[PDB]
Amino acid sequence: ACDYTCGSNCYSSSDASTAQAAGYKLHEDGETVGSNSYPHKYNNYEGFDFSVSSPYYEWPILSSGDVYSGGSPGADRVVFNENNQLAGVITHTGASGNNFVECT
Ligand SMILES: Nc1nc2c(ncn2[C@@H]2O[C@H](CO)[C@@H](O)[C@H]2OP(=O)(O)O)c(=O)[nH]1
Ligand SMILES: [Ca+2]
Ligand SMILES: [Ca+2]
Repeated sequence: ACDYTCGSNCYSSSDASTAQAAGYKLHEDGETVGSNSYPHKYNNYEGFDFSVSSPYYEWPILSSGDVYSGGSPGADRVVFNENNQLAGVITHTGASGNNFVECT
C-alpha cells in the first residue's frame, strides 16, 4: 500500500524521508540545484492546512526512488519546515496550471 499517492505515483514514508533529508541538508548548507533552484521557500498560496509551523520549503520527490540532483523536477514535492518536520506531500498532477493539490 502507498503512504502517499500523487496521481499515479506511489510513495512510502521512507521515500518522503529520504527526499526530505536531501533537501534539508541543502537548505542548511545554503545551496540549491536545478534551474528552478531547489529547495526554495513554499508560500502556501493554496492554503493547505499544514499542522506544523512555517517557514515551509519545497523539494522534488521523484517517482523513480532516486534523489533529486538537478534535472527535471517532475510534478511531486515534499514540503518541510525549519525544524526538519514534514509538512506534507503535494503535486502538480490533477491541478490547474502551476497550482498544487495534496497527495492522498
Ligand atoms: N503553486 C505554488 N507555487 C509556489 C508556492 N510557493 C512558491 N511557489 C513558486 O511560485 C511560482 C508560481 O507557481 C513558481 O515559481 C513556484 O515555484 P515552483 O514552480 O518551483 O514550485 C506555493 O505556495 N504555491
Ligand atoms: Ca519507493
Ligand atoms: Ca534507483
